[PDB]
Amino acid sequence: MKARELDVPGAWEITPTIHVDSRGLFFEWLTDHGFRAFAGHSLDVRQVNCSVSSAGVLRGLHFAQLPPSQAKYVTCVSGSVFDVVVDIREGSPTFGRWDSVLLDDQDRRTIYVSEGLAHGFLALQDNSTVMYLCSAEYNPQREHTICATDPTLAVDWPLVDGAAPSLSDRDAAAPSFEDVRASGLLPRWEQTQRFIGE
Amino acid sequence: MKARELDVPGAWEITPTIHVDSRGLFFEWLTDHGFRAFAGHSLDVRQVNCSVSSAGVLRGLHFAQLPPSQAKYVTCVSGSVFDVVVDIREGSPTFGRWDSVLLDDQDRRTIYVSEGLAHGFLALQDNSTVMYLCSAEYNPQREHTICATDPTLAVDWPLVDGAAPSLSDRDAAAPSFEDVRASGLLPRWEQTQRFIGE
Ligand SMILES: Cc1cn([C@H]2C[C@H](O)[C@@H](COP(=O)(O)OP(=O)(O)O[C@H]3O[C@@H](C)[C@H](O)[C@@H](O)[C@H]3O)O2)c(=O)[nH]c1=O
Ligand SMILES: Cc1cn([C@H]2C[C@H](O)[C@@H](COP(=O)(O)OP(=O)(O)O[C@H]3O[C@@H](C)[C@H](O)[C@@H](O)[C@H]3O)O2)c(=O)[nH]c1=O
Repeated sequence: MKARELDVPGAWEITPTIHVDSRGLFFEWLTDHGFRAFAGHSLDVRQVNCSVSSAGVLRGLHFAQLPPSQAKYVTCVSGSVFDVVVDIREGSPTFGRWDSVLLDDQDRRTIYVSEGLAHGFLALQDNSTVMYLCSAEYNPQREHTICATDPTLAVDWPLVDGAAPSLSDRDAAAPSFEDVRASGLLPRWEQTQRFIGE
Repeated sequence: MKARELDVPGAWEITPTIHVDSRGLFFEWLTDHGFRAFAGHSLDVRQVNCSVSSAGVLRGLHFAQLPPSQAKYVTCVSGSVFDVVVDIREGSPTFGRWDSVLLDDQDRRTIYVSEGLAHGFLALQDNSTVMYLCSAEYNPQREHTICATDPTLAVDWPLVDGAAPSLSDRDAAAPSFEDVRASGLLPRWEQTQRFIGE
């Protein structure tokens, strides 16, 4: 496996070694040794989630308050999604910036999203299945949303086909980035570095 | 999430709570609290593997020498597979017996296979994708095979079109159950008992 840090520090694109034969294929999606090699610690898998989405569905932008927040190791096992990470860590040299990766069933790449980042994706095909390992169990009181189409964040969603994305009631009602900043819920860059440092 | 122990003790069929909405669906595949509730301890996820198989491909029968062997939390995220667990624990009250779970992208069930059991599946459709969480990283020295079509184990594989299974060179060369019994590589029942007890 190869791991490339994104333009948003603390997020990485992972490339698997896919072993192909006449039967189909095989890959190691995560290994403890492989994960430690880029992250500097083991991933404490406390939950694993799965979602299936039709074309044009946008889920996000989601984060978990620090501490302990929720790191996510995310991949697409059918179809394809345009996946985005946003630096919402107040004080970060890259605060308010975002990066993206294409997660699909062809190249079978992965994004690791460390603690205190925001994350979302737009499904590009019907029946796009996403699985993700989580560093913390579901905590709906500590998990929050930011409007995925926030004009300050200005995420360049490749809308299908420029048509508005289809959102949950939750995500459609998501507050502006401005409002989330006023709430005090965003993690601090210093806090997040210290936390991962420990 | 509901767990039903199979006729082979130490293997469970897990049924998800599937949350359907306008977008598609979401489910919590593993939670720490849910896993502990049936297994009695937390799953130490040290590796996660993915395979994709064409119809009639059989992968198995596979096991890992105890200790620590390798527990597996297995699900099918596209297509469908007939998944089998075999009690290979010498001294077990159910030694030599097997049970099965239908893993597919419809009911989205999971089988948990504890340490010291054998496991395999037969793919029932093309593009069938199986993902499994592992309690131990790949150990080629301590991972072993048993012929999937062994006459004593007599596993009733629902052969696709009645045709012979498509096997890897490793699985096609797998020794008979007899040979494995003589080898000393099988775990003992009370050995698995105290290992999982601890
Ligand atoms: C996130 C989550 C949702 N649910 C349930 C509640 C709802 O009935 C259903 C859908 O919930 P939603 O919050 O709308 O799921 P979603 O698929 O929009 O949320 C996910 O989006 C990703 C982009 C983020 O990276 C994830 O952290 C997560 O927030 O799933 C859980 O049971 N456990 C969970 O951990
Ligand atoms: C199991 C495993 C295999 N491999 C390698 C060896 C091969 O090049 C390629 C495919 O290996 P195979 O042994 O043919 O994979 P397989 O899909 O036949 O093996 C799997 O079958 C399941 C039924 C068992 O429960 C698992 O424990 C595992 O053994 O991947 C790994 O690299 N890591 C692993 O953890």
